[PDB]
Amino acid sequence: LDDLYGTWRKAASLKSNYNLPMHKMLNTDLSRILKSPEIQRALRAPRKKIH
Amino acid sequence: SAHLQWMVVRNCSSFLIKRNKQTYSTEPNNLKARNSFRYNGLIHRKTVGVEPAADGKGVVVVMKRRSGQRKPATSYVRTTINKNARATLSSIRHMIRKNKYHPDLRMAAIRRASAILRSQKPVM
Amino acid sequence: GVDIRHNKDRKVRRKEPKSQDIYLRLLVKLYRFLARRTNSTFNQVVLKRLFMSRTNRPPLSLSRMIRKMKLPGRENKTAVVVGTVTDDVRVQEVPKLKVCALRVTSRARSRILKAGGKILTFDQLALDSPKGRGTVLLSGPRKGREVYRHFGKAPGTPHSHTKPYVRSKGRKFERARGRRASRGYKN
Amino acid sequence: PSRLRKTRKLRGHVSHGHGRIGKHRKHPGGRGNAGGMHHHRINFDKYHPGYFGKVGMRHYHLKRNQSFCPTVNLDKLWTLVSEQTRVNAAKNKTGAAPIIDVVRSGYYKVLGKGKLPKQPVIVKAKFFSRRAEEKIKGVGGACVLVA
Amino acid sequence: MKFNPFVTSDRSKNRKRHFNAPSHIRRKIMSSPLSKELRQKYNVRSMPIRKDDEVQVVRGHYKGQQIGKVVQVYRKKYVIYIERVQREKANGTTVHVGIHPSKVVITRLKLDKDRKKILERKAKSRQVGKEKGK
Amino acid sequence: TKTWRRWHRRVNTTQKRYAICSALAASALPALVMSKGHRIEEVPELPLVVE
Amino acid sequence: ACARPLISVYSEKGESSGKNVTLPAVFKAPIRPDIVNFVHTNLRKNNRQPY
Amino acid sequence: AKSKNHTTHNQSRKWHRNGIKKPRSQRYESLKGVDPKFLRNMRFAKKHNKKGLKKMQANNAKAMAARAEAIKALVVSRKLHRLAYIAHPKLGRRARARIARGLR
RNA sequence: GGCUAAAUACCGGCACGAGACCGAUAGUCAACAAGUACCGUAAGGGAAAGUUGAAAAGAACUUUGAAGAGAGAGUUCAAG
RNA sequence: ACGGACCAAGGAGUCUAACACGUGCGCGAGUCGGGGGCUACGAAAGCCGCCGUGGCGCAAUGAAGGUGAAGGCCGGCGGCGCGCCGCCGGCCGAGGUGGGAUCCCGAGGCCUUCCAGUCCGCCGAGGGCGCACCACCGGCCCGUCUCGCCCGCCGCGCCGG
RNA sequence: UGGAAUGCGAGUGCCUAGUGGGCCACUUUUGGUAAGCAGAACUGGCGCUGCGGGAUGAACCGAACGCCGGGUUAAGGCGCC
RNA sequence: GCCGUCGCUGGCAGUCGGCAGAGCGAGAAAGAGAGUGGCGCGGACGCUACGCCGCGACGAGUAGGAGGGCCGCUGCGGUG
Ligand SMILES: [Mg+2]
Ligand SMILES: [Mg+2]
Ligand SMILES: [Mg+2]
Ligand SMILES: [Mg+2]
Ligand SMILES: [Mg+2]
Ligand SMILES: [Mg+2]
Ligand SMILES: [Mg+2]
Ligand SMILES: [Mg+2]
Ligand SMILES: [Mg+2]
Ligand SMILES: [Mg+2]
Ligand SMILES: [Mg+2]
Ligand SMILES: [Mg+2]
Ligand SMILES: [Mg+2]
Ligand SMILES: [Mg+2]
Ligand SMILES: [Mg+2]
Ligand SMILES: [Mg+2]
Ligand SMILES: [Mg+2]
Ligand SMILES: [Mg+2]
Ligand SMILES: [Mg+2]
Ligand SMILES: [Mg+2]
Ligand SMILES: [Mg+2]
Ligand SMILES: [Mg+2]
Ligand SMILES: [Mg+2]
Ligand SMILES: [Mg+2]
Ligand SMILES: [Mg+2]
Ligand SMILES: [Mg+2]
Ligand SMILES: [Mg+2]
Ligand SMILES: [Mg+2]
Ligand SMILES: [Mg+2]
Repeated sequence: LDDLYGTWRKAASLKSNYNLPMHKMLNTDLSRILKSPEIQRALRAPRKKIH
Repeated sequence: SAHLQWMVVRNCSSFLIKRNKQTYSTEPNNLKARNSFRYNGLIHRKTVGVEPAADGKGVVVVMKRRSGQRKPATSYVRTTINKNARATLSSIRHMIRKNKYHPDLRMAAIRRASAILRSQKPVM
Repeated sequence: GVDIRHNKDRKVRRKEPKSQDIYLRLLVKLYRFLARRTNSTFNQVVLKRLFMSRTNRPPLSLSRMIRKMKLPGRENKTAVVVGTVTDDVRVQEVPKLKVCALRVTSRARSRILKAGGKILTFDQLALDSPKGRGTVLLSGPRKGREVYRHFGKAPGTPHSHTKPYVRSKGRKFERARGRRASRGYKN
Repeated sequence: PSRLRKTRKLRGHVSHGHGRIGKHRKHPGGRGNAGGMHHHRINFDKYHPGYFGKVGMRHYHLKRNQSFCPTVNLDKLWTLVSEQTRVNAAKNKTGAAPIIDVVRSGYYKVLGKGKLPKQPVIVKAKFFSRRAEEKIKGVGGACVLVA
Repeated sequence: MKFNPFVTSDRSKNRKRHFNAPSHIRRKIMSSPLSKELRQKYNVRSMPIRKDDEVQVVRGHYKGQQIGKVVQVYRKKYVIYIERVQREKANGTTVHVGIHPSKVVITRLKLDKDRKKILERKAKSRQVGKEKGK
Repeated sequence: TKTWRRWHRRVNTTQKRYAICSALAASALPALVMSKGHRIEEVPELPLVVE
Repeated sequence: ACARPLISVYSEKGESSGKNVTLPAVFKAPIRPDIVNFVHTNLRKNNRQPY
Repeated sequence: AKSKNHTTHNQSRKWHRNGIKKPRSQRYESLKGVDPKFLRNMRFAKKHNKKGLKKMQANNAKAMAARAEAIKALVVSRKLHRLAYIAHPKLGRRARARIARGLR
């Protein structure tokens, strides 16, 4: 499978010029992203009262 | 990842069932059986299931261990609780709280382990 | 009854992206959260651009990103784009750049990494600087598409340098009457 | 996909999207480009100006390969050779000048639009432009001709 | 699956080659299994049914352990008439009820000088297939 | 109905390869296989390789 | 992500052998169900016969 | 076959359905139409405006240094007026504390 | 003045295989004794028409009536 | 004013080519094997790069012969009479003005007994770099006109610039 | 001290069906003795539009429409229908 | 009162629980900030975020346009 498609740094060997498609986002765990102190600190307090 | 394969499973699953303006789900370890990210029993890294015991009495609890994630055979652990209606509903509660294991599912697990006891008492 | 007119009641902005891919529909979830839960009008612009069609977010060239990041003052900032970062083969020197875009062509990843710059993603950016402090929003040329050359005043009209739709261009393709001051007239 | 088309919402409306007063007749303007001079003159003048008439000389037996001349600009001239030739000429110190053969890449004429990097070159090409040659002298370099 | 590009997997073409089959082909079509007492003797699973064979019905209303002689092979109807499989018409006269050869097992062949050739043929190609496998 | 209807479609090679890599990256996820319907509750490991 | 595990070849008796293989990089490419579908509903128009 | 010949009846309402809008008033209007000789001398003026730059700074920085010796040479009732001061969230914080302590 | 295979075409002919096609007012006009019956003096025009049941086991026999027709009886899982 | 006794079934914006815009997707100054070749479903799928020929895009303009897309300051030399002209050797370098999302600095300030007192944050007078885009003015390429003065050399000319 | 009042978020770009027989009314108005006639101007309607009134009614008076309960009106009315 | 559209380019990932402390509706740009010196193991619902929730205003329509149909018909690849 690596000689056919191959990692993102080593091209495909059996095909002429093919590298695995790149990723539009790496850490796809937006739960871990969202409850992270980096982002958690930069938020206003939730306005969770119903009027 | 969880949100990825939920954005893949939200509409083109095989357990998804859509009729009569309702949309439930038949996943193995989905409790409340309804199609949602929170209660889906296959997407997350740690799930909880509460099935009826294979014999007449008891309730089996199926936790999904963390270490084995791509090994379906050695992924789930199962514990049969054949006790009274209250000790089992304090054992599931401890299993979830004291372990801090997917804690937003606890009241769902109690309500299900009560539905099983109720569907395993002698009928009238 | 009230005498209002409902001609313009329905605002036509994009409420969400038209694509159905799930690595974009998750970015749009994260940025809609940041947009509503922060008071930074950066996240709101990133979200509003994540909605836009593939013709409203055009590609950027590496050279235009050079000359837009060489402007005095904006050093050690991260160049944010919402479209793609194409290569620009007619530039010889590349500095180190912190960048965050949706796509970077496989011959611009090479140049940027051999230079020594970073190529972040929108999740990496959202973790580095949530409110987007230290950033430089960019967007490629929108009138670059050949389509915008046929738009405007119709051709055959005094001082309307608008391109017509012609099968081919040549000696005998719309060059005779409405163009020659000799044969008829010209505008 | 017919199930996506517009004739699936047009079932039950009498005129099928085409008008009650003015029907959808067959050819109510003539067929094709008819009336280019009579009743479609505002359109053939607002949108296709210069469509009517003659201009210039004819050329009977035109052969499109006597006049073959694909051009390459100076901006992407340095893209014809590899990268370890431009940087090898950067690190070079004996003044040697790399030979960029253009007709070997597939262009005959060299037009000079872009800037050049400060290093000598020897541009072999078939036809040169005045400015393309001045931008090469002003950087130091030779414009070889090849028939 | 079948890979021979010259055989017809179509439905209506087999349902037409069946009904418009010539008689000599309908003879093979109307084959019938051998009983497990002649099977372990001859090494043969089925045989084209002949007229004077003793047979026993296994499927239908007339399925039982009664054995009967095949009275006639009505190859045009794809059926046979056996000795005591019959019925009473309204008036009283009796008619032979036709049985399909596939629902009936043979218990005593009528060995000719030709049914011996067919048996030894099947046995031959069966030991050849057993040596082809083992 | 005529016989010069456009029956066949052509796809970009890099997009057939994107689809192949996306149909292989999705075969190593217990959820995306147990949701297609397969009964793999006892498979010892998903990328099931044999000698 | 970037961490490529080490799958274990399973002997023909079901039990895991000693051989291991590092998960090829194809099993981390982006999952694009829309691309997969668009490619499938175009490539299977090609095996169709005229009528 | 006589048909109605001309009318303007609905026209004054079609005109206003999309409004009648004055043209787009921009600053820096175009210079097309101006007489050739004048616009040729204005182009010769722009072409040489740079010729007096190094003399223009010598005066801009001059009057900007002089800006120093310019500027550094010069350098309804008592009731509802006291209540509108006690009731200030910031300015009245101490007149409010003086009352809170008042009941001890 | 002359000859010359291969690559090329094929809604006729023989023999085949297939189908995201139609399924008896559709699909060939024609699933059937169909270019038949029929019309026209001729050239030509040209249809409608598939389905008992697993098997005819296709209602013996009794009875009214001249008969068609009934009333019983019987066959069938069912004569609904 | 016209069609309509009743009921059943059938019954009308279809497909191909071209074009334009909008939209989704992949790659992106490239892009595409559609033709050809190699390896039951499969007449499918995969592959070819010294199969990318070729199409479209990357340059326009002229009927054509043809031509074909920033410059500035600096000395030094010749010429005209302090500037310019040409000529060699330097360094600087791809316009500007107005509006302009966004981003950057930040005077001052965001309380708990009282002052000094740092780090973290946030608000903010005022000041900036300015995306895209729009208006305007310059600049550059080809055709054309007007007025001019000079430079080039294997062919000095109805030559070239 | 954003240099009158009152009100109101604006600006811009593509692609585009249908239409290109009209008619009526207040007021002005041309031909004609005039016409439910021919022809114009301004505004409002009918056409494309129900509802209450005018007994009835394309155009008149009121008033413009999601489905409902209570209350109050417009224009018209209140011997009986 | 109920249904729907439009607008708020509105709110909700904070379900932050014995590793706990349950708040951001209040007239007034910004921290319930850090440090530096003078027993009983307990707590409803939610969240298919293409989801859920809260506020107001609005609701005619031929020709025509657009959207949404868990409206319907027949076949194809999957899946129940
Ligand atoms: Mg209303
Ligand atoms: Mg309609
Ligand atoms: Mg009609
Ligand atoms: Mg239409
Ligand atoms: Mg028309
Ligand atoms: Mg038409
Ligand atoms: Mg005429
Ligand atoms: Mg086949
Ligand atoms: Mg029929
Ligand atoms: Mg029929
Ligand atoms: Mg039928
Ligand atoms: Mg027929
Ligand atoms: Mg019929
Ligand atoms: Mg008529
Ligand atoms: Mg009639
Ligand atoms: Mg019908
Ligand atoms: Mg068009
Ligand atoms: Mg397009
Ligand atoms: Mg072409
Ligand atoms: Mg008219
Ligand atoms: Mg008309
Ligand atoms: Mg008239
Ligand atoms: Mg009139
Ligand atoms: Mg009407
Ligand atoms: Mg009408
Ligand atoms: Mg109207
Ligand atoms: Mg009305
Ligand atoms: Mg009246
Ligand atoms: Mg409505």
